[PDB]
Amino acid sequence: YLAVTPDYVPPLNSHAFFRELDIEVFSILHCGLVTKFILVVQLGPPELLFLLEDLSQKLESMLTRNIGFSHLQQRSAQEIVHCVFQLLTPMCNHLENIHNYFQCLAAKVQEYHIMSSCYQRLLQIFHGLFAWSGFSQPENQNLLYSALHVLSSRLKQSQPLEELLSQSVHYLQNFHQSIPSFQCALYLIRLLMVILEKSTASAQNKEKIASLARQFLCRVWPSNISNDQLHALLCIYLEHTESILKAIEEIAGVGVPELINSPKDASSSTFPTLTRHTFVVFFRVMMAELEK
Repeated sequence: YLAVTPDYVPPLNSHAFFRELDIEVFSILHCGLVTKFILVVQLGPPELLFLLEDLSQKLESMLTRNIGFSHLQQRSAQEIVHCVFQLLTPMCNHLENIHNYFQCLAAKVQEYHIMSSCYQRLLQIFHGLFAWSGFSQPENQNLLYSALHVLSSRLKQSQPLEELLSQSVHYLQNFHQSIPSFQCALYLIRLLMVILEKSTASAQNKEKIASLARQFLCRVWPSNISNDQLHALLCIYLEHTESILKAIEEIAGVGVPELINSPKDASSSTFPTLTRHTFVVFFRVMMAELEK
């Protein structure tokens, strides 16, 4: 009905018109996820996307105008972060199920996008929770330790903080092969950055960030990639690589000549994300990073 209705003012930007959902609604995320294909009343992909989209919007409002969030602003930021803390266990189960769903696709279309969108929403919520200004304070370090312990225990279960981050990043980095879209990869790589920022040792942390970032750049993403997202990933790869100068030689001295020899509607063999439409992004990042 909205398509055939150009101009219409709903009686009293969906958040400004729909009734706000309470923070206790997301307690039903404990229900398991059931997918019709490639796998009582149980949670489905379209219903999971609805809950995740609302939860991601709520966190983005405060952790990262007042219409549609009036009941949310009454609660404190710490309490909402505390509320999402108990949601880690159901989201990780949802996250793992989406991981397995995409892995089983190695061997319909409409349900594919919803599943990918759910996978995008979870990483945004995961990134938003850990990338909170409150974790810099010492009072919430116990909560941060508790949140990491949930992530670490997903593989094997008073551990020291260092291995808690090491296990959590390793568990999260295991999701890279199942990433279905460029946006999810950027959220995954940015989620690793904020968690690794807590660790004091950054000698090898930059290498795993840069190695994963290069793998995302060299991956043949099915066709969708925006220049702003590509610009963000290129900055991450260049700022974290071992030799920023040597990396610029590889892209400019190897990738660009390959693009020239390739036909007009093609891409570089070493960097499939580098095409004639994305050269401006690659050129702008390399020049700006070289100047820095």
